Amino acid sequence: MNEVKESLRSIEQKYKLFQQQQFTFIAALEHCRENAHDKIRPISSIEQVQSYMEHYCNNSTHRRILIMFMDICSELSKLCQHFEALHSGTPVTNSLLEKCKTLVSQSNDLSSLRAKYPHEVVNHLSCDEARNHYGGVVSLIPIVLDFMKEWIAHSEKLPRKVLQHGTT
Amino acid sequence: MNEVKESLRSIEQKYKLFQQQQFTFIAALEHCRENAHDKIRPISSIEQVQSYMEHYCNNSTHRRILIMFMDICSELSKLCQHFEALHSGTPVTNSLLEKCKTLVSQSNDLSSLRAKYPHEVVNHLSCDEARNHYGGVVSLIPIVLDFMKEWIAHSEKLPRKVLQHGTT
Amino acid sequence: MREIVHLQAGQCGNQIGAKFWEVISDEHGIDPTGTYHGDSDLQLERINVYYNEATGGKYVPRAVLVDLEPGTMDSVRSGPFGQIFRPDNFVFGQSGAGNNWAKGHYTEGAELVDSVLDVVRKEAESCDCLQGFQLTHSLGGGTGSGMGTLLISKIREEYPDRIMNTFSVVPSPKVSDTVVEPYNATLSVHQLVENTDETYCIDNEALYDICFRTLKLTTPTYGDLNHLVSATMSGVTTCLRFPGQLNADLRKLAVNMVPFPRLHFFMPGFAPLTSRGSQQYRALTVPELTQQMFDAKNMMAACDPRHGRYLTVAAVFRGRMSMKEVDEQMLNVQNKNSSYFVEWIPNNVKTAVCDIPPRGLKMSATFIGNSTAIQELFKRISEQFTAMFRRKAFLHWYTGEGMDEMEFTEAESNMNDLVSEYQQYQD
Amino acid sequence: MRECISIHVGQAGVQIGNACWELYCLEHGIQPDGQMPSDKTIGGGDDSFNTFFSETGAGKHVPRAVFVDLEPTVVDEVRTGTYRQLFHPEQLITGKEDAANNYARGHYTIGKEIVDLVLDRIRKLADLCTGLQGFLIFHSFGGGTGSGFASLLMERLSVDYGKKSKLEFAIYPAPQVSTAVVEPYNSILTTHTTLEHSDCAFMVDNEAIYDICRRNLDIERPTYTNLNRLIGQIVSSITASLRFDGALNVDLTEFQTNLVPYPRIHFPLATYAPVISAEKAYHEQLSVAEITNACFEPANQMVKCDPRHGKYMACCMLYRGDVVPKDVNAAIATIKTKRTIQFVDWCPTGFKVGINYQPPTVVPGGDLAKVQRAVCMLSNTTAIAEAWARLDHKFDLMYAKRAFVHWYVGEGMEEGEFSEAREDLAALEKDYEEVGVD
Amino acid sequence: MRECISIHVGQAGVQIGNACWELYCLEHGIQPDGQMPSDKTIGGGDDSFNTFFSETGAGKHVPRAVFVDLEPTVVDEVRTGTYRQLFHPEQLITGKEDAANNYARGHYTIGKEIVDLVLDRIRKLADLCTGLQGFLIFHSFGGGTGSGFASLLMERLSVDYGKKSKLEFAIYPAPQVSTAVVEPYNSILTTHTTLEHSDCAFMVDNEAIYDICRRNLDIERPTYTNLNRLIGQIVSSITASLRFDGALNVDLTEFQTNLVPYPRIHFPLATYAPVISAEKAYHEQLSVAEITNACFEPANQMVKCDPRHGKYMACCMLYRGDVVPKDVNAAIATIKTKRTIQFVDWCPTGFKVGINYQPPTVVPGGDLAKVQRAVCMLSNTTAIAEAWARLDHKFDLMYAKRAFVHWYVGEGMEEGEFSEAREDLAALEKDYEEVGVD
Ligand SMILES: Nc1nc2c(ncn2[C@@H]2O[C@H](COP(=O)(O)OP(=O)(O)OP(=O)(O)O)[C@@H](O)[C@H]2O)c(=O)[nH]1
Ligand SMILES: Nc1nc2c(ncn2[C@@H]2O[C@H](COP(=O)(O)OP(=O)(O)OP(=O)(O)O)[C@@H](O)[C@H]2O)c(=O)[nH]1
Ligand SMILES: Nc1nc2c(ncn2[C@@H]2O[C@H](COP(=O)(O)OP(=O)(O)OP(=O)(O)O)[C@@H](O)[C@H]2O)c(=O)[nH]1
Repeated sequence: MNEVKESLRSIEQKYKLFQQQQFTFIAALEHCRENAHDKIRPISSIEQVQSYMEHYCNNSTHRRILIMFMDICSELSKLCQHFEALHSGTPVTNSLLEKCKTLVSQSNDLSSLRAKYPHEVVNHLSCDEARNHYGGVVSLIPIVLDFMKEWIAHSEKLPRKVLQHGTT
Repeated sequence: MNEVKESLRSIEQKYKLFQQQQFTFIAALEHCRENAHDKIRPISSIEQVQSYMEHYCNNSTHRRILIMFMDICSELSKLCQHFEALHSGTPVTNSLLEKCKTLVSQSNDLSSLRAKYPHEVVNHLSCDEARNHYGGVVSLIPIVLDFMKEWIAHSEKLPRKVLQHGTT
Repeated sequence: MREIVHLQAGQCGNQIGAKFWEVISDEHGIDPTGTYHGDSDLQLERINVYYNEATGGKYVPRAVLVDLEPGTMDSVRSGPFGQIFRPDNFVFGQSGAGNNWAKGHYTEGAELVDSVLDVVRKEAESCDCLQGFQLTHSLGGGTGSGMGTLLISKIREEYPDRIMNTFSVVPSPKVSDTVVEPYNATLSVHQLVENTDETYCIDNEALYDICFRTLKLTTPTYGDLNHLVSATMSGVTTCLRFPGQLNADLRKLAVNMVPFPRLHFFMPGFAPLTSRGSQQYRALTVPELTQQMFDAKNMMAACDPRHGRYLTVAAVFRGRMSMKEVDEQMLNVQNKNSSYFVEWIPNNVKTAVCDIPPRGLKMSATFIGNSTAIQELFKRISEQFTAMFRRKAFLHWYTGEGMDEMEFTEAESNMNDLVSEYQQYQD
Repeated sequence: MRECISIHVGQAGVQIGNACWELYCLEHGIQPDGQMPSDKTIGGGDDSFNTFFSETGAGKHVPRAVFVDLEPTVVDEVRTGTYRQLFHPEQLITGKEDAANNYARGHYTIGKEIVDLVLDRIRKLADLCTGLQGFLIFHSFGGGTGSGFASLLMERLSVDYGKKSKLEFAIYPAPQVSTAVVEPYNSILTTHTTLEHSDCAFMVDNEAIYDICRRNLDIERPTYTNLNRLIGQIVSSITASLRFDGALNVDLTEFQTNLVPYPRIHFPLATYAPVISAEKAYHEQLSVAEITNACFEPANQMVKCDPRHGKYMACCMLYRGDVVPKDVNAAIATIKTKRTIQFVDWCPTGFKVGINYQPPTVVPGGDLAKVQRAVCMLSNTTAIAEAWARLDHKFDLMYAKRAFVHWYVGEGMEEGEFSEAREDLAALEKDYEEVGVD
Repeated sequence: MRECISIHVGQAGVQIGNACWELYCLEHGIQPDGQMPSDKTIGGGDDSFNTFFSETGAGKHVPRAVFVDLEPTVVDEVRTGTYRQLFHPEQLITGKEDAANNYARGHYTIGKEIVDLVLDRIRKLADLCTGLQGFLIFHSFGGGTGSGFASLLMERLSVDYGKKSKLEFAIYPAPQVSTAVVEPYNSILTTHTTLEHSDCAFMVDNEAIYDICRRNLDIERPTYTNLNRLIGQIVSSITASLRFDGALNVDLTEFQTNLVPYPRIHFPLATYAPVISAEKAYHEQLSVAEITNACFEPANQMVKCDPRHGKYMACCMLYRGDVVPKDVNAAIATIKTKRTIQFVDWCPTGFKVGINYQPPTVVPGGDLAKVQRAVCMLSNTTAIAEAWARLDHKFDLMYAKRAFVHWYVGEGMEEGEFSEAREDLAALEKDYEEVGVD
């Protein structure tokens, strides 16, 4: 029943590999943006990422470092399907469930959702492109991550009443 | 599920070609028009184009450019029956269902349906022949295109509730 | 930006460059096919000092590989990393030198020099600014010595503002296989002395003894000994490649090393050498690191300087370390043997630390020493040369190519000059 | 108004500048974005920052410093750092090559083509600044690249503007430790070139810094993090009087005028008394008598010179936190009664005190203590000449053997400057001894 | 009222005029159809457009500019572009033959049969025009086909209408980059034929435009898109005085009268201060003092002439945005106090000031900044003589060997023209130095 965080630790270790790979990610992303020509937009939809990757990707990294991003956003949906059924849930766990369900989306409003300390992503981020664009795109992963670890944070305090809500 | 969008992508690559050969289609359509004498009319009905094909078409290109427009029209015509079944759909999806079903009409009114940015076709349209004629006839394809695309946009948003509405 | 392009020459260079480049590639985590696997931002950023990039994430090496016999390059290409090396950099003659210094210095060089210069200047135009070139060869190589002398003569004026780093393995003092290796090496060093700046001296007896010492595994390959030496030279390279407050540039090091121009022959030093059970039988701490690095046998280049004294020493440290340990180690060695240093300069100690661990081991180091131990070496070479020049052995080939004993006379006059030079300075 | 501008030359100075500016933004509560919370502090750049940061209507502070560095490595590290959005992009001046620790190479070969743009930075700061009381520069004598560039830049700014204050701060050449031997050369070169244009030179040494770190902070494995933090608290102490007011304010002008009896000699040493570990100050108490005993303790010094062999000229004590005049003057009276301290008979007064009520501030994740009362003791004495004695005893033999000189002559210099450097030094000692002669 | 006719000659100038009016439609919100949205603007045709566009009751705006090109290629591609419906059909003069960079070819062989048509165009523009103050000519000095046709047409408009102004703007020959060596020949021909008729001449050079682009616009792969963007922003700023109002409006006529001290020499130089990337724009502050220091920075100007080699005679600053004359005059007073900048003794003052309150406008798909205060700098100085010096020492040895002559002598010319032009430029240089000497 605990395996969600077992997967989550590998996911966050990938996120730290991305912490190494973050300036590189945007370094490729900007060359992709120049070739895709849509510079007037806050990057929230991964459709810009697909438009970036289908073409002008003649250098090894150009495919992998983009495709694992879609891979992890699919993996998080795979985890969330587990949360979807389990038990019905206390109201707080419910709210986490529904908000994460909404925020798991392709072209959503995850554009300028900057967060609180430490969330060093925007701190490490450079300049105006990162302060007018590059908002929710860099912080949405840990946002979902912490708001889903509070979901298990109440699971150990789920009483006998909540142990059987949607499992039965 | 996304097979129809896969087919579209090819359709709009052929539309990119339409950008390359659009004015030549217009010139050949003129060569049709002088011998057709239906000159006091903005073109809206493809019955006019069927009345174009059968004669004064003894030079290859005349048929070659002309015919494939009806081929893609029948292509989207085939595409609509698959949409007809799926599920009942989210209200916006249902409204797009009625829109797409309504617009398919051979002797229709699609003559002056001008569209917004960028829609460069009227921009490239030269003179008053297009300021009194040649309106929706040159971009009704993007009109179904963009709105059927924002139809499938809610497919990634579809909940478990909307997964099963008409499929059974 | 600022980069390095490498010259691989001689039949030792054949295997050595291959091993060195594959060591670098594995250190940076690229597949044998050539598509890098994203793991290290620092190395991805800093690759531009060694590799250019080709369509496909293909960080193509800027190394120029030269020899005469096609079989060696065929074997290298069939090797696990022949693909990383380009047909552009595969330049060669279609004959054999006989490992004759005179032939490889005048006869076939006369036809290959144009193309090798073409390749190196192709790369030079391709890039912006070099620190210079480093060379892998041997003075113990009949073809390496001659062709390397030719190319250094070609280039030391062509780029008079760069680093002429050289790596050369001295033939075994107990056995040199060929009998004319003393002649070849004497001529080679005669040309090298006025041209080069840096020369790393290597010997193979020491490699075998290290194998018997800590490898202890009976039967490794010459390729594995190349693995070790390539690890050493890679360690000395990484300084520029990686962050951490240490002044990295080879000129930074050299200007800090060489008291007077004629010092071009240098003794490396290396860090943890570990045996079968010593991985779990070793307490990995900076003080015992220091002890091992300045062991009496950890040296690997020529021989024990125990006869002589210490001129200059530099220690670089790869991993997560702090300043105080290396400082106190310097103090402790200074106090341990102040006598074994040379009075003309105290504090022969130079320090540099990179904060990046190696792959496989956490904290390690490298060392470079300039000491008074090469004297007995070239005294050897002087003695064999005097002996073989006494009766003029094996000289008809050289005469037929068109040389004369006069050359050897001034070359060995120069060697005696260096003899008296070292003896005066450290005596 | 009340503003000074900081230069930081050398990759040795870049990390210390980064750390100090980090500290500053911490106590100012500067969010790493560059913008304040709902509370209003921004305007035409007039608040507690207008001395150090510059936060115009855009709402983002502009630190009044420029980091010049010869190599891309650490400058691009900070160009990737956290507060880089705060940092001005091309106020982080970077070069492509090295000075190779070579004084002339760093002063002549490539300086000429960087000094112009850095002067442009200086003047484009000057136009906006008004008060411009002077400059604060993080460098070293033994600049492996910073030293020669610093010498040329100092000469240029001295000749262009000779009315403000020049404040040089350096590590000293470690007396019995040397990571490189080009330093004995470049140090004396910088000294003899700077003595006639530099205004106020202050000095530190890492060996005694670490000695403190395990004496009272008791840290067995400290780092540069702590090194930079402590030099940062030193400079914060010297800049507190500008940050705020106290009972009585003072300024760099007074610092020079009082601290300098006679010209040339402008090489005092700072000390910070309440250097102590958090647990120690947690279970002990602080006050004027003990902090004065500490600042007069002969070993808390970070320079390997002995006061008991030297002879004192100047002492300035800057108190930050809560004090009263009564007990502090009692302490200083006890001092001037005490016979161990041997000032010159020349000065009846040799004391200058400066008061701020605001206590020193701490850093999260730090290792220092809860200081409510601190004092910086900036003192000058004859004890310093031993360092130059040791350095000339080192250099005479290097010069006679003329080791390493092939490189300098090859890059294109000569011998007369290396001579006149040593006669300038000998002048320095002949001016140090007769003044200590009462 | 206020309006002018623009000329656009040269395939060098066709796309720049295209881009200029592409910009122009933005600020007025002119749709690519030719009609503004449902807000009432169509009627008698008198609003901000009435000077440049002509939107009658037919509702379609009509620019008062002439595009002339001698090759069908680019004019047909724009005649296949997106605004051709805006463009009047045959004001896009398309040519069936080329001038081969040959000034005499484009001045004798081809001009005659098209000068009549362009005259008819300009007269059927002048009838509808009422104020018609002058003409804004966009061309190129090394005109591959913009040289000879432009020369002939300027001669004809001069002879027919010598009462109104003529505004010449062209790319100066690249001082050290050569795309053609017939370029100097045709350039000197044009210069000496223009000196007596050209009213207000202004020159551009692409090298320093590129230098600015990677200096402060921070682009490593810019293009003509950006080039023409900059120049179009320049000309929009200079037309702003006619477009809108501010504190004061000054016209090309006064630009002439003041900016010209003495006849012949009417060759000043423009500059834009707030050329800067949007990132620096967002995280920096803009105001009069720094923008003026920038505008007097010697390398912010596209021409490769050294002002500290020269001496200033004229300067004109235009302020687009919201400012106060308080700081305006304060800055200019600082300027007059400054000792580096050396105006000539003859002119006590050197400024002409212009104000309009409306801040500049950005473009969709634009690389420029979010600028609020802008200044155009129209300055004239002695140093420019260096450009013609460089051209003439290019000229002399070419002339000595008489290269390419067979071309021109066969197509129908002789030596007397080039003979004249040499002492013509000699007269130019000698009066340059004569006015330089006081
Ligand atoms: N590649 C390689 N070189 C070796 C090996 N063992 C010893 N060597 C020595 O490395 C030296 C340098 O090689 P080269 O510079 O290519 O020698 P060369 O000019 O071709 O002359 P030779 O000594 O005849 O090979 C050789 O002279 C050998 O003595 C080995 O196992 N592999
Ligand atoms: N100021 C300062 N000095 C340091 C620091 N860390 C070590 N040092 C000492 O300061 C000296 C730095 O001098 P250099 O190496 O010549 O530095 P540089 O001239 O700026 O250029 P590089 O040689 O490339 O580093 C070293 O010898 C150290 O002894 C530090 O963080 N700041
Ligand atoms: N004004 C302007 N000049 C340009 C442009 N692009 C390049 N140039 C420069 O302007 C010059 C063009 O002049 P010409 O070649 O004589 O053009 P032309 O006289 O109209 O006739 P052609 O010979 O057909 O080109 C070139 O040498 C370029 O260096 C541009 O977009 N606008």
